[PDB]
Amino acid sequence: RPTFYRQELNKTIWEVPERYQNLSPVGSGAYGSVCAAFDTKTGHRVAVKKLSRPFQSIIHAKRTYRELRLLKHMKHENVIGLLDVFTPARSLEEFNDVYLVTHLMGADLNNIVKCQKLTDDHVQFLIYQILRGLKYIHSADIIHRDLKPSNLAVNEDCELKILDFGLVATRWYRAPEIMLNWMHYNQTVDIWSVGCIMAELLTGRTLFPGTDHIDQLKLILRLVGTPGAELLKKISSESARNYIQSLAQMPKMNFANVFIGANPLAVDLLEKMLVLDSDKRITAAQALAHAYFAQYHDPDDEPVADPYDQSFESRDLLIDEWKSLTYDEVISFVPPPL
Ligand SMILES: Nc1c(C(=O)NCc2ccc(C(=O)N[C@@H](CCC3CCCCC3)C(=O)NCc3ccncc3)cc2)cnn1-c1ccccc1
Repeated sequence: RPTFYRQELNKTIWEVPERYQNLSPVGSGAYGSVCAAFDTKTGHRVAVKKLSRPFQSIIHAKRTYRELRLLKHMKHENVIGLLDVFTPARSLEEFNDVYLVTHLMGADLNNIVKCQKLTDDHVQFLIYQILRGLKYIHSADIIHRDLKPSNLAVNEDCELKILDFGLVATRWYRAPEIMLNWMHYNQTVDIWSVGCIMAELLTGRTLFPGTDHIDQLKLILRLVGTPGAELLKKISSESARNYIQSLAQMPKMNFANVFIGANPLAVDLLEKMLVLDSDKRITAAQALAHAYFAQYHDPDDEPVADPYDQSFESRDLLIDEWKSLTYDEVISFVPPPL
């Protein structure tokens, strides 16, 4: 058990092993309570996240457990990974704080798109990496559900990782089938988000900047057109079905006339991602084989994930139970090799 030291960073206490030096807060809140730090074991910059009030309620406790289970699972070049997880607590009794250590990324894609206009080469490589990360996440029956430019981070080498900073509107990147509340949705909600992201990388503009869930739905249908009988037949919600069918019909736009001057291959992939019918939307694994990625695509180098035990998601437990389970996960953690 290493030696810890204490300090106070922007109205927050931090008790970290001495191996982590020069803690410097980052993102002024956008990422949570996160410090850049120098890791003396590796000689690399890292990010250290202190969980806020991790065991305040059953719901915080379950969220804390979930985040640690997800981070301990992710072992892929295009998904954030756990370098370390620690607590200053010597016992389960004293256990009240959780610190997660990850790679420090250079910039989020929101800052990249807002600051820079991207080339087709850079779009190919960034979307290839998102899809490669998604293939991996999806193979474990994990759905991100929150994909947006601020949840993607890039290094100066253009190496991309998928993250989720939690709480640029999520709304703008969200699949129409999980816009009005209901349970008919698959992993391809994430492929819709990737389409919205790729559009914004290609054009410099939010594709669908809805002011609310109704506006958002109107902006989507204006590009992809109102559903035919085929898709209408699969909408269980009378109230959603009444809303959609209450709209004046709208044709599917020719995407080549919307994304004028884009690589036609980019336009073809976008057509395959921004399909209203989530049963007909391209999967991550399918998208990686698209002729848009010919330069990057290597079927022997697009790994899937080990299975992930999500069975806790259905469980209703007490704070102290979720806390004990989280403590177990802290103790059993095996760092990745240096
Ligand atoms: N700010 C940072 C860091 C940093 O902050 N690292 C710590 C960290 C800890 C956890 C997570 C995280 O993603 N936790 C994910 C789980 C893993 C996911 C699972 C799905 C697939 C993706 C991975 C998570 O549960 N969130 C909490 C949450 C999500 C949704 N609703 C509510 C709460 C991300 C980062 C590193 N680099 N940078 C950086 C620096 C400069 C510019 C841009 C970025």
